[PDB]
Amino acid sequence: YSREKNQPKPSPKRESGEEFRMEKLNQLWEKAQRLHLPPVRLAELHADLKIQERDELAWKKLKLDGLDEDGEKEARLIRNLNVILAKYGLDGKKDARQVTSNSLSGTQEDGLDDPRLEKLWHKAKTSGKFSGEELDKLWREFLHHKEKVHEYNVLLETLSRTEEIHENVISPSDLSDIKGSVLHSRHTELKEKLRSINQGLDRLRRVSHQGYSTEAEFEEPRVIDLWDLAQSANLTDKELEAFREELKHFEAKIEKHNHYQKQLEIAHEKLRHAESVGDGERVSRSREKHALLEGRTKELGYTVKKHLQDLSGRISRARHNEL
Repeated sequence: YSREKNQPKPSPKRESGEEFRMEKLNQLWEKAQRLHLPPVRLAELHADLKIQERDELAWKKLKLDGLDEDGEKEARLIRNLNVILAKYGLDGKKDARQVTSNSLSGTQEDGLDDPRLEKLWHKAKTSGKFSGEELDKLWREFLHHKEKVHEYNVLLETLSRTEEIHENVISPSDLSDIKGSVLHSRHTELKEKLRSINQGLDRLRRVSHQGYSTEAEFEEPRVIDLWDLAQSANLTDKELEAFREELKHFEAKIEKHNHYQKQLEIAHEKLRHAESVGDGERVSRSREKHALLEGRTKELGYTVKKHLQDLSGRISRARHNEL
């Protein structure tokens, strides 16, 4: 006899009401309504709002027809908009975007003149034999640092004056006696990137004084490099084509390993932490692709290793049998 077969199926819904025809009048009205205001204020308010809608509407229309000359119309709608806003306190503060960007330097220093330069250049050139590609690279970043550092500095020092200009000469002021608001973020940013670059160059120094040769046979220290140049190592079409395809597969393999390596670490952290969520949702798939990626990662490394010993003990000489 027991049969609580719930036949009924409750499914009630609410009912909206577009009192206006604009997101503005909507968000606004709804806002005020949520804020709750006196009956007199609501009445006079709602009315005023209506008048505004009539003005803006009639405005856009007249604008399309081309009648707003004195511009007093658009100015009245805008003036009333801000006025009413600032009045009820619905104004607040509008933002302002501004940018000009820049990109032009070139520069061109001598070379090994200032001891600061010859110091490092000779440091590596002698500390080992970093003469040519190693030294060239050092310079790539060394001179690149000189131009980028004094360039950014010139910019920060350029804007710094962009406050006490007078087509004459800046007045006593480390950073133009400002009221703290502008130029602050510009000079700060300049110091952030320039200081960061400064630290970078400092590392370069420690590299030449500490980054001395030690170990390297995974990335592209000398291997992938010797292979890349191998093209100039007096080769032959056949031997080449073979070395080309082989390399492509290699460079592609190692490269991928690197990509999966970084993504693996990032995912690993996000995962390990995702497991602490305390619920279990993406832990499954996460752990899946996680272990998987790790697997292909290790396998890749092993591959690069084998191919490394081979391609290496092979490249050299480079007989006619392709090799």
